[PDB]
Amino acid sequence: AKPANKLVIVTEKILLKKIAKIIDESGAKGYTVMNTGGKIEANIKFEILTETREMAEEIADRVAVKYFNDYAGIIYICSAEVLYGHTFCGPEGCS
Amino acid sequence: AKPANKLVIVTEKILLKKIAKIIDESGAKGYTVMNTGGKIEANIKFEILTETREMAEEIADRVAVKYFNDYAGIIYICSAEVLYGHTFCGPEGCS
Amino acid sequence: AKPANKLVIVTEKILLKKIAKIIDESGAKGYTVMNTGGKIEANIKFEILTETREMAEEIADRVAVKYFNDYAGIIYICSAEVLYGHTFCGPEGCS
Repeated sequence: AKPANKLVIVTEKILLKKIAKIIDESGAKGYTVMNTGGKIEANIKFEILTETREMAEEIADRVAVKYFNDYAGIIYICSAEVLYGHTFCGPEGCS
Repeated sequence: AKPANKLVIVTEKILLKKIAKIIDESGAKGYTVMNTGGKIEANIKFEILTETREMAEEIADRVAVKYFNDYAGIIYICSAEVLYGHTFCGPEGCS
Repeated sequence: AKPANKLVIVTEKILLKKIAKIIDESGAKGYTVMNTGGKIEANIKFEILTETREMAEEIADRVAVKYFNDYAGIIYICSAEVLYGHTFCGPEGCS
């Protein structure tokens, strides 16, 4: 039972590569992405689990500052506990 | 860090327009929708962030009463904090 | 307002049937599944609401032990309250 912060980013489809690049540079182990609708126009949704709150805010602050003046989008955070995940918890395990 | 209520509605694909219409009339700023499976048959999932609990229940109570006697579906709620989002937090920001 | 445990499983696409079969045998009422990306390669995401914590861990422990030595994936849990859902709450309702 390793606690975690689930960061969610919903925004326009064009930024996929731009946001994916930012997530990799933050220190996050991995992420999930999926095609969605919004209002209905096609857009994307990122889901990133992070060990610390600070890392989650670091990802949100950069994406918002860089693109949210021009492009539409929303970013929010949820509490979670990771039970299994080699990259997130390590070979040691989530215990 | 503006607190929010994440309302989730999973139900049959036919109701997309019917449920989308209800969400707009509730006072919710926007929503996300996506194609999913369930048991596997194709169905839809709505995700709505709301400022108050009452608004979330207002959306759930109407959709359930109107369609859940006939159609299959589930509605649940999650705690969240919106970090960035112009429509949800306003030009003032989520602070 | 019936409390629930939202179990989420993200893993490789091949295991869809293998994991779907396990979820059915656990005692979970139903589930949601959807095509997603991850890092970008195509993969799947399961979402299972469960009445007890023990049932959620039972599903996670079996899937992890059986496939997570070979295949990549992450499993985490979120708090939630089910407002409407005939299969989850019964004909009595979520109250």
